[PDB]
Amino acid sequence: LQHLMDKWMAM
Amino acid sequence: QQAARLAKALRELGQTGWYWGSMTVNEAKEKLKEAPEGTFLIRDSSHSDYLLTISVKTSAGPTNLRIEYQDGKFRLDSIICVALAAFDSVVHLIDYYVQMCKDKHLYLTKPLYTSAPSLQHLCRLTINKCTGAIWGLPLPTRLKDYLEEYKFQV
Amino acid sequence: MYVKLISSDGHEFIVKREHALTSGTIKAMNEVNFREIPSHVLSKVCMYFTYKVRYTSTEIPEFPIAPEIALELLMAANFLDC
Amino acid sequence: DVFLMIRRHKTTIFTDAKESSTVFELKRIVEGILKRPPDEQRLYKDDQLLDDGKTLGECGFTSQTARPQAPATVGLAFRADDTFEALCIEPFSSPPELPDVMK
Repeated sequence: LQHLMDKWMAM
Repeated sequence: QQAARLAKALRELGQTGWYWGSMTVNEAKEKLKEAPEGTFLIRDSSHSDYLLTISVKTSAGPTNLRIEYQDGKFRLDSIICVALAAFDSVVHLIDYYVQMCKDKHLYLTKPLYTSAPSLQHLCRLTINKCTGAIWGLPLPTRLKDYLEEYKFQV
Repeated sequence: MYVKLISSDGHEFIVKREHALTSGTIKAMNEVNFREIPSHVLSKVCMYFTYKVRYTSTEIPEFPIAPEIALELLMAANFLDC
Repeated sequence: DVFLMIRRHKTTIFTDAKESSTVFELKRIVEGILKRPPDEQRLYKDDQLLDDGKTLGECGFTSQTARPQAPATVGLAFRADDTFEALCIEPFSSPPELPDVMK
């Protein structure tokens, strides 16, 4: 789930 | 190791078979409206500050509980909940509460599958309920490695 | 329409071809002899085929497996790729 | 729907049918698979012979009791020559002893 990886990396 | 742990957690979560991804709050409530008490799923959270949400049927209807991820640890929403246990693995968190209502806190029972799990995975689930000593089982190394990949009972 | 799957002990299980194609092994290869899968396992495999086809109203029910066959069932599932 | 296992000797047929269908229609299914006419078949629930005209519901095959994952067993006997053979079903193999760790 790369979308969730990037969401956490953003926040 | 913070990002590495979240990556491992998301691999497990994809392996659960009860992750519903971009399911909306309304879609989750509609899916659980008539489900039995304890029926649960995990989906993405629509809130900027949170990654994931547990949707669960309570005796008062479907409800949503967000999951925090901070300092490399997963825990239930601390705004709603307050000796809150922390976990490296979010599937572990779910498993913990699932076992906790097989004794006596959060009442989670049966997951809502997106589709039918593989037979291999159901066998793995069954074996995990019986022992943690996978290495002591009369099985070939390839199947022990497969068991090692998912040690949870749900 | 139907296929026959024969267990190591010679029990013959007749199941819908559509259901049987749940196994990638069977799909790749109207009788099939497994010689290494006993009937108490092959029967439950066939029940899995039925269960998987009927629930693929996603209110998928539980598929119960007795602890006494679980290890063998796992091996069979791994052999069948299902 | 009702999900059935029709069992005779070392043969087991996995099939489904409506709760509202009759014994005769199931014999017609058996005839299509095993190549024996209805009047040469007897079907049983335990020791109880099932009448061609009764519906499955009246015989005790309910959607709660005969699920995909746990089909109900229907026994089958053929008419060898004049009479009928005795209802015989060979049991499935026995599982080995559980490992200790599975306690």
